[PDB]
Amino acid sequence: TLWYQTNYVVPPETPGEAYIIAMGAAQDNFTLKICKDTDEVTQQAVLQ
Amino acid sequence: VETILEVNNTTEATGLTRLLIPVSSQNKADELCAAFMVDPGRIGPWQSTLVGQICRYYTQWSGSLKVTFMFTGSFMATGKMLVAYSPPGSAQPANR
Amino acid sequence: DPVEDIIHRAISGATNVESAADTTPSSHRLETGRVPALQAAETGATSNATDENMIETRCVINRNGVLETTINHFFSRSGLVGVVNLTDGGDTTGYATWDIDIMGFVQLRRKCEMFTYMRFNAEFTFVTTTKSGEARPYMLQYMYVPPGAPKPTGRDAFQWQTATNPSVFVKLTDPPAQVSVPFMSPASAYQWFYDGYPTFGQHPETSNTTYGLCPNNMMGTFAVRVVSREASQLKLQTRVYMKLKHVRAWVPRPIRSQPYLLKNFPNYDSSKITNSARDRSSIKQAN
Amino acid sequence: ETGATSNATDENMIETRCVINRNGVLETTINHFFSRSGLVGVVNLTDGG
Amino acid sequence: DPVEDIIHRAISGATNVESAADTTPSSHRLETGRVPALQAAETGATSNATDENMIETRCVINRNGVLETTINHFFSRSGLVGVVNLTDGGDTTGYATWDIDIMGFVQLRRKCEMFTYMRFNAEFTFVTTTKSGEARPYMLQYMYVPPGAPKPTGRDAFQWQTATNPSVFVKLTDPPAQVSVPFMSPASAYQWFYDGYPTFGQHPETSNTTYGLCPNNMMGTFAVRVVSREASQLKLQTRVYMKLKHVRAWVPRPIRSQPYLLKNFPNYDSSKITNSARDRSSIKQAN
Amino acid sequence: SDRVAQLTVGNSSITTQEAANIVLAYGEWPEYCPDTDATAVDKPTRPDVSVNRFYTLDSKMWQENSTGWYWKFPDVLNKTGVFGQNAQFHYLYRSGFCLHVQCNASKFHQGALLVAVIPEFVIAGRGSNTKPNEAPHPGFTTTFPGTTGATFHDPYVLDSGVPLSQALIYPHQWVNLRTNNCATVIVPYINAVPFDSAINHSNFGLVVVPVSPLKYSSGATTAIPITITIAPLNSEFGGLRQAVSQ
Amino acid sequence: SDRVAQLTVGNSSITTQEAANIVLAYGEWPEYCPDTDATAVDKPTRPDVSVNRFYTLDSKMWQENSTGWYWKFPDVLNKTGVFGQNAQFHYLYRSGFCLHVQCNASKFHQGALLVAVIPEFVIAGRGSNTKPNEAPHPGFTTTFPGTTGATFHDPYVLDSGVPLSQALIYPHQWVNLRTNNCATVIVPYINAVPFDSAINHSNFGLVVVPVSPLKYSSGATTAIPITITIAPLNSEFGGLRQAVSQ
Ligand SMILES: CCCCCCCCCCCCC/C=C/[C@H](O)[C@H](N)CO
Ligand SMILES: CCCCCCCCCCCCC/C=C/[C@H](O)[C@H](N)CO
Repeated sequence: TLWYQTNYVVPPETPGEAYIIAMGAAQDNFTLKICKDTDEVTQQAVLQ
Repeated sequence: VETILEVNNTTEATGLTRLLIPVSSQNKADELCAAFMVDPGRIGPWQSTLVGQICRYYTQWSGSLKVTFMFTGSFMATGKMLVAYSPPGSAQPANR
Repeated sequence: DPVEDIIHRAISGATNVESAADTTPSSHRLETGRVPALQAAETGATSNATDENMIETRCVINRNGVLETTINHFFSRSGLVGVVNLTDGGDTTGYATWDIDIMGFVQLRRKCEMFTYMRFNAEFTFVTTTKSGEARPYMLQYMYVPPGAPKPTGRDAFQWQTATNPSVFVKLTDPPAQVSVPFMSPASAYQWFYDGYPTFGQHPETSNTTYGLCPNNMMGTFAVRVVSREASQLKLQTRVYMKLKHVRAWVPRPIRSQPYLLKNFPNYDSSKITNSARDRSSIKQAN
Repeated sequence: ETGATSNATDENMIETRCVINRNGVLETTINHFFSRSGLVGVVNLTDGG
Repeated sequence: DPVEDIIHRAISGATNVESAADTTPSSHRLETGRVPALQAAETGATSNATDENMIETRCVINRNGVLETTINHFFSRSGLVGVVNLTDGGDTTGYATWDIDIMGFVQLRRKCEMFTYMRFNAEFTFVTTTKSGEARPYMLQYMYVPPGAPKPTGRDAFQWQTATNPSVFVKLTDPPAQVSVPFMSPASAYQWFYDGYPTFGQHPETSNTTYGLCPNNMMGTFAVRVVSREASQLKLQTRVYMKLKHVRAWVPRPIRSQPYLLKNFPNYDSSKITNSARDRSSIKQAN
Repeated sequence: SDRVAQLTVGNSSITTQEAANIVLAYGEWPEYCPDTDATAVDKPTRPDVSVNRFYTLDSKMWQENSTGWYWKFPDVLNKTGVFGQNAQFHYLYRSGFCLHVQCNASKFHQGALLVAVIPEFVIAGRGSNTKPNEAPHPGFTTTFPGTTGATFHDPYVLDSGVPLSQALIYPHQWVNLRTNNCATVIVPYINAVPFDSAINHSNFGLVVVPVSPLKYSSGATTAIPITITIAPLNSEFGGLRQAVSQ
Repeated sequence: SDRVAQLTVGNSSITTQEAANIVLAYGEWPEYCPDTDATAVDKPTRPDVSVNRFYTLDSKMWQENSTGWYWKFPDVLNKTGVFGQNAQFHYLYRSGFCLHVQCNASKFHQGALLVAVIPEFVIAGRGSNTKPNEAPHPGFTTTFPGTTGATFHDPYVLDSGVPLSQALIYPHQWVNLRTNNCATVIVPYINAVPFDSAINHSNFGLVVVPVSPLKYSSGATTAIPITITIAPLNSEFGGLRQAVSQ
């Protein structure tokens, strides 16, 4: 979760609404196993 | 390698606004900006990451993950945020 | 050094024994306060009274082999863990799916349930035939579907391309198909008894069906079809045998006394309790 | 902004124990990732038509 | 070794300084990025800017003594901690009792309250006289009554036998009586401010009078009579002075700004707040 | 010499006159998790004296017809003591238990109880229904009875469909009224994983089943309570978060 | 280099851009009680990561007329976290605190807060009555306000009848909106006794008093919250018993 610790303060004549971009990755202890076939893509028929 | 992670989904934001999450001056203190579950293989934010797509070719995963937040606001804006990770056993916290 | 209190084995050991134990000659003893016969069963330790102490024995050098009783030769025998029925001609259908559980039925289940924890590899063998027992030169496909992989939705589905999921193509007249499987659990051992719930939250006292289930034992799905574009008209049955090899076992426990009512649950019927024994005529007459 | 990913590790962020990790990294090599066969084409032949 | 994580100073030091600091000759500096004048008061550290850095100074070897400012010479001065009124002739009466508190009134209280913790010995002096100031050859008894000892219930009470309780017999015309007292606290230091309650349990929001009291500061009672079987007719007043010696002090704190309303409590009247300063005419005119 | 004995852990102590030795389950002591076996990377907390100590539960009154009782250990202690509070605030748990059962009786009483520590003890549903959807399942409060414990319906099968005669294959001790008045067993932490959640999972159960029934003569004391004392031993916790009791 | 900084304790971490150094009160670090200074003979428990860590309390909204606030530390944390549970089950307590105060604002805002750690801070009654029996006493909830904190009536005397100008004789730090956005102070355990009860006694208070008031221009952000973060550091507990919260 991402919470406001204090507040978002801005001087006068400056935009009062901003954006945080979020990001993700792994570290050197991250591993995987048991390779399977992914479900993200489907095909209805042969691709001409 | 870090990859763009989508948090804002909803029915709105159209194409590229899904990548951004808003921060703005809050009247009531101690307010929740955003949340999401950190399972990379689960449908959700991590599908947009390239770590989340590569862990869908694999059944199991083990290791530490890192999440990076970059603030695109103006130079003259200030603030402090609290980002917290809660191990399982309950739904998301109600208050910080 | 500034504070002192912050400044701070097992019992037995395993002996390699190739053959059964021998016997050494003993003679009568008459004296006091040496009594191998009297034991205390309350201590929880079994009687250490031996042959040589109780009566007079001769010198016997025993050549009988102990090997056949190791757990690794005890599970070396293959058994039937599941049987899946495939009819390609009936209606649409076209494929068969079998979720992998070796608790499917009895003989092999009753063996594996005398240990709480087992780590091992496996070897699956697929014996396929017609309902009539006859063999015909049709090709079959056996695809393994790990947890989270999308299941086949039909005979023509793209699921069967198998760029990742391992498959076995074998004709029906050929010898059975056989493969080796590693130890795939996310934990360090399989466990046949899990006392607990897979998730947090409320647990109703009406339907508890979540109880007892261990996710670490879910290996996913095994699917089978017959490879053609047009639907063949035949009925087909696939028996699955598995050897169990490179096995390790922990914390043994008692065998099942009662008939198994359910596949995943150790339920029994309390009116029918079998009293494992055979009835007799009084006591003090043996057969 | 620099284009380099975060080099922040576990040991620096919070207190960790001593963990000697035996998990294998082998199965993720590109040479085991493509070792699996797949269907690249299917051709229909009718000799009688 | 089996598990690693179970396997696991100050800042400054005190310098003995017998005399005040000297001054060393300095000259003009013109260069960049060396600025003893600019300080940051936000850091919580006081300005380290010295004389020699700010302007040009001569060589001054300072002989002024620093001794008189030690805390051990600062409390070496005796003060009046209590005064007890004894009338032997009025009605029955016959004795006077004074519970020992050195917060009784101001000057000495205001000194001792600039430290939170003080450990020290004490020396009490008893100046006794008539209401008229005159002295008369009557003998008096000063008995100290430690916490839990039974208090005198009358002039003839057996409490005054003093087989244990230390006493002082002195005639009224003689020089004052003087005794040394050790450090009697059950704790390791006296504390003039205790934030907390002596007991557990409920704490009403109407009358909190239990709040603030530290039991470790309760030294018991000091009693006084005049020794005769028949009641003398006179009025008498006993002033108690105490030197405070072998003193140690910890965690200093600010002085009292406001007049003391109560003996045991740091109460003030919020309408009368004094604004410790003297009023002035605007600013930018100094007297 | 061997009969008499005294334990101690934390600020609690137990003394016994008539005890018969001590059972150490599977010939291993409780230990902290070694670095090689560990997985979770956070630094676990090791409270020691605040957690490890003897806790006494409410007493069971043993009557001539009594059928036996059972408990689940990382259950009974979840709502009691400081051990229970660490268990609700932490996602991960490991520890062994030192266990002590106590039943007094006169030299004129007779009977025997079977005390046994039976890992991964899974109670079962009682009924003849073979259909999985309509089949009975044994409640929540029957599975995790808590401090108050639960009683067997039919102890002969141990509610598990398994013969009680073979229960001696588990770390076990008899308390026989003519021999000893108490039974003691130390259990190292066993599981397929280095740590496991305390509130979800129950490592092992305890079973006190009156094999030979309770018998005495008129005029003797009728009320014969049974009391169990359990010491979480060599405890560890990890995965700190807000309190979840259920 | 000196401006930027990061703390860490337990599983919690704090980062600051604009911070100004760090205050270490009275030039000493928190320590465990040495063998010579100890008195109570029981073995104290040292939970470490479960207790020692940063706890964030609810935020105070600082307004142009704000008069300041205060807290009592072995109070605010008695009902929250695992630290609070050890405090209710144990009769004895010792620890130091690492303290962090946080107030953001723009370069167009101006003002200053005085953060101070003032040991044995004893609030006083407000009234002119000199008679001890009828004299006012400052409530229970004003003395131990708990997590929510309490506000000064007249900060100039600090409610103690003592001048605020001299409050700089206490470990203290300014947070000045033009200079730094946060203040940090580490406090070793101080008291006249090696251990002391957590629920009865409050070792020290914290005082955030707006010396120079809060001022800005129309169009700027009005809401300026103040947040405090406290880490019980190098903790110890003893005298285990049943839970007493009051
Ligand atoms: C081409 C098909 C190959 C199939 C490979 C699958 C092997 C599965 C691993 C061995 C079996 C694991 C043990 C089974 C657990 C239990 O039966 C249930 N999951 C629990 O009721
Ligand atoms: C013959 C009479 C001798 C009297 C000896 C008594 C000496 C008492 C010890 C020194 C005084 C201790 C400090 C006093 C504490 C405070 O005044 C109050 N107890 C707290 O309000």
